[PDB]
Amino acid sequence: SGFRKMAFPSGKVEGCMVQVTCGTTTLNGLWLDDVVYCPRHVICNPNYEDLLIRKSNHNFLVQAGNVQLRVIGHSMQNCVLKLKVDTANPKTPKYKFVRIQPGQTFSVLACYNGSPSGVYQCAMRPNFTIKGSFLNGSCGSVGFNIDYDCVSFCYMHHMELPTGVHAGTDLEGNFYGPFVDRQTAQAAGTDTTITVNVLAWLYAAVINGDRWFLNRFTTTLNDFNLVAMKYNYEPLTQDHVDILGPLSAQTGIAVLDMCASLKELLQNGMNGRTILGSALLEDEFTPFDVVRQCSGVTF
Amino acid sequence: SGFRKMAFPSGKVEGCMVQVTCGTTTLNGLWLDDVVYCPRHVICTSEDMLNPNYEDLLIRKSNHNFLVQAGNVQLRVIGHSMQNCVLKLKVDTANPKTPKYKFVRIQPGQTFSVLACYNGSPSGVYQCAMRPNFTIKGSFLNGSCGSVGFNIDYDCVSFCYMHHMELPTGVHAGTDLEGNFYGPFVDRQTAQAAGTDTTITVNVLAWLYAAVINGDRWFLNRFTTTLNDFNLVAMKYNYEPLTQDHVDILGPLSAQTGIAVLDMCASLKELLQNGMNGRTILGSALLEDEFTPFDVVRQCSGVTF
Ligand SMILES: Cn1ncc2cncc(NC(=O)[C@@H]3CN(S(=O)(=O)CC4(C#N)CC4)Cc4ccc(Cl)cc43)c21
Ligand SMILES: Cn1ncc2cncc(NC(=O)[C@@H]3CN(S(=O)(=O)CC4(C#N)CC4)Cc4ccc(Cl)cc43)c21
Ligand SMILES: [Cl-]
Repeated sequence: SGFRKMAFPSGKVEGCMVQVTCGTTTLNGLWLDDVVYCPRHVICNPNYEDLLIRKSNHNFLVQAGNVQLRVIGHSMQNCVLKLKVDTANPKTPKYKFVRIQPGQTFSVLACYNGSPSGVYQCAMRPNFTIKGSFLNGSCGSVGFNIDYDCVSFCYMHHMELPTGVHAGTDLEGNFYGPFVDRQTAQAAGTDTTITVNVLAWLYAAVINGDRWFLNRFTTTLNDFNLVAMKYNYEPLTQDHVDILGPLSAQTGIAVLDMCASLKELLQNGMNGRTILGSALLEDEFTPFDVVRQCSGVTF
Repeated sequence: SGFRKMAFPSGKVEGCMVQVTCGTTTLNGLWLDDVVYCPRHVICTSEDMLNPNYEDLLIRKSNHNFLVQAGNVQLRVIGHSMQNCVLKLKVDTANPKTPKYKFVRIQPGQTFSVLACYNGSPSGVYQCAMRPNFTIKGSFLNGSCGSVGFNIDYDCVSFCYMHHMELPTGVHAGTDLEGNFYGPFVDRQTAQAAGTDTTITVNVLAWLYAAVINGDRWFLNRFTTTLNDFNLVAMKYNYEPLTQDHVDILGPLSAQTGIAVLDMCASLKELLQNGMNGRTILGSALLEDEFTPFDVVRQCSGVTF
């Protein structure tokens, strides 16, 4: 029993974290095989190819624990800088670079000076920002999932927006959202609630004995989406309904039956009650996270 | 900016997790140097649990009855002894991944990271607190016994908890790494129940200071309170008494934000009376008690917004 916001074990990622210094700027890098990946803003209206062309390999100081790594090459790929080093990381895990979609969750290993300080779980918001916890020096910190024994890197931290939310790129340097890596006026768009995730969390509550919100009613998908659009909830698609199939079979509650519970919660509130110790509807657990935590899958 | 429930990186602990099997029971063990630590109930059957006589069950076991597995490698058990509710298995190989470590016994209100494991394999990491009734609100399924709780301030791992059981309310009970239980619990399937749980007052106050540091002040008021009047009100909402030690401990956060501890207590009294009125504090509609004053100082910036 119990339901916690759970992150993946971070050990395979800790063995990849390094410190990258260029002039007065210091941030984090991801050392995989003989390449260190880091935000290209470490070299800083920027003209990144012009700033990069005047740098030599010896201008980039890379530190792995107490050892200095020797930079033998450098190149850019979108908003990520790739530093070729002389030594392959002996701790390189089996890995892939994957681009995630809004609604998908991942673990963040927050780092300062190439040293990991914490691990937390979060979700890519529909507005492409993440509600992270980052201070100055956290740029280059990464987001990941573990599938079997392979680390799938999906996020690299680059910046904080004026509302305190965060923006970054996949490991190929492409930003999530309409953001750019420069000091200019940027703002997160209006956000929405991840509907398929709230439904998954309602199923997790039912699995844990919290059933007060269940009702005899059902709804059509179209009527649910008309209601959901009024409360700034993302539209629920037939793919989401299919994805919630296993949880629906385990608890005996049809997805559209759970949608009618969600509709009543939106129009009437919780009436002084909580669900899994929360007075708000939680949207940072995917259907897969609910199944994984309520089954004990190991890495 | 931002405020998350954050766990310590779990790598130093992952390299210590092993699987321990004794007959039909399989649980997790912590391999440090040449010793594997695990709950002594690994020697029990489900029947034995009503009234186990561990000394009698243990004397009947030999070293080769305990099967220890570290990854794909079988470790050879060369000795065994019981220390309180923990079994210590002497093995013939020292763990090369043994970090710098200490065994520490924590007090209620303290937080720690839990690396939940099944079959000696880590599945997840989460943050939690030792409740005032000595239980933890964990996320543990069958096979998670032997999973550990820890803090990693600097480069040394301080092990503070080993998981042993789930009580009927779904909450969890366990021991320090010397095998002493937290709370009046026994590793016996006898009628046991968690005492009435209370809110960790010093932690809610720390979290209200974290909201001020991150730029939120809507909940503050022009009032102050005496410590005694605060406790008289707090106890009516099932909040733990706030002691002078707690007031002293909140000193640094009080100096950083410029809000006296008893002024923050007045704001807490008012939140308990009024609720939040549709507002949130650090993205939460409930008052959060699983962040200590030390966690707030570690996670937050030294410059108030
Ligand atoms: C400085 N700082 N504080 C916290 C924090 C967390 N993550 C990243 C940070 N850094 C950035 O985001 C940097 C610096 N900044 S800034 O304006 O100082 C950031 C700010 C805002 N809004 C918090 C005050 C400009 C900028 C522009 C582009 C890119 Cl790619 C990076 C950056 C963090
Ligand atoms: C079986 N199980 N499911 C989840 C879980 C989490 N942690 C520990 C577990 N195991 C125990 O707690 C065991 C077995 N049980 S039990 O009755 O099956 C526990 C239960 C309840 N209530 C969850 C179903 C008795 C008991 C008594 C004392 C000690 Cl030391 C160990 C144990 C977990
Ligand atoms: Cl303590």
